[PDB]
Amino acid sequence: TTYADFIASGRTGRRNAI
Amino acid sequence: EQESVKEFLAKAKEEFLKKWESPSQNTAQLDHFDRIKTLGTGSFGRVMLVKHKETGNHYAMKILDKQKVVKLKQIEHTLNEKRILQAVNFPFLVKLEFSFKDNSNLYMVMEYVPGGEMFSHLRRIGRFSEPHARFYAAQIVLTFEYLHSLDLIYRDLKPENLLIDQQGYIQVTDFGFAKRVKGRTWTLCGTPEYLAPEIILSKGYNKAVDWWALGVLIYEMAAGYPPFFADQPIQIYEKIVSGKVRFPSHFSSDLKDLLRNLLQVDLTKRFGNLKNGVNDIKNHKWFATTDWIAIYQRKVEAPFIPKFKGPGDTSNFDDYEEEEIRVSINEKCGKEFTEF
Ligand SMILES: CNS(=O)(=O)c1cccc2cnccc12
Ligand SMILES: CNS(=O)(=O)c1cccc2cnccc12
Repeated sequence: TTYADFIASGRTGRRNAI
Repeated sequence: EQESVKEFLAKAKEEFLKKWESPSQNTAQLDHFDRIKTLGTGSFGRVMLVKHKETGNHYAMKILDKQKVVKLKQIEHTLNEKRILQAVNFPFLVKLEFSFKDNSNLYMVMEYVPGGEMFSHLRRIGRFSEPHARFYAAQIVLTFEYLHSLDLIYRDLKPENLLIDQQGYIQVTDFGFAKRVKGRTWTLCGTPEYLAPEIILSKGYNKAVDWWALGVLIYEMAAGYPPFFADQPIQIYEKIVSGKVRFPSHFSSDLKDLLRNLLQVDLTKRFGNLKNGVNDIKNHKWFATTDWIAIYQRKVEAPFIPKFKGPGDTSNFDDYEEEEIRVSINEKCGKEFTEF
């Protein structure tokens, strides 16, 4: 599922500005 | 018979311009506060819970290291941040209460919002219902209508920057990329998941990037994940520019329609950026149940009230490693930050 792919990704924590 | 939005915004612009033209400066000092705990960190600084010694009031103090700001080429952005934040006034924008600097650092003391970041609540719950997401989205729409009327672009919308107050309403923080610009600008800034295609492609861009970011936020609130995600920013950008977008099976027809119109790569077709401006968004079917007046007036019952344990409890925030605040005996970067 898309949800499962998101949760297993490396970008589920707080995202910093570039 | 209604109070005119046009007239309200005209008066608000008069008010803003007076403060924009004569900014406040040096309205407190570090030893007026006891530093308690770090509430958050970003690419450019840290925010600490502090307690004012005389009144006992708690605040959130953002601390920027002047030398780090220079090294990261954020001087003008930081001056923008403070000049804009001290001049704006809207129910969903965090209040800057004091600002000051010393030999080493810049300080922005803001109202403390103990309810925590939307980010935290969203990740924990998974996703917000459409009515919940719409309540928050309406506040952002009104906030951008206000900011854009002042020629301000915000440029860093994301749940991490949205705090939930004790009424359940949003407080927008982090004006680090906010800028007052008539016409177009070019800086590559933002957060990867929220960048509009024209930013990625190094085009001149305008306030329409904020409406794109609103589409990303609404999607993320309602889906629980952003419309364009990957393990590395470069793969995110490829998805953004494509810019194919797919929706969860539970999204309503109206939500999908709104999002296709906000997440439109073609600037000439993006909602918020057409002849009717923000009204295309406010009048969209997905917002038909939104009482815009009642939202502005904070008269709508919020979907969720954060747990209260204050006045200075931080249980709605993550823990962060603490680093001593060092103030050098020598002034650093004085000329660069004269106007702060
Ligand atoms: C976005 N979260 S934070 O960086 O910790 C933060 C920044 C600016 C003002 C704040 C006010 N109250 C709480 C946290 C605050
Ligand atoms: C002018 N009536 S108001 O409620 O005071 C209001 C103030 C600011 C923005 C608004 C946007 N839409 C509706 C009402 C709004």
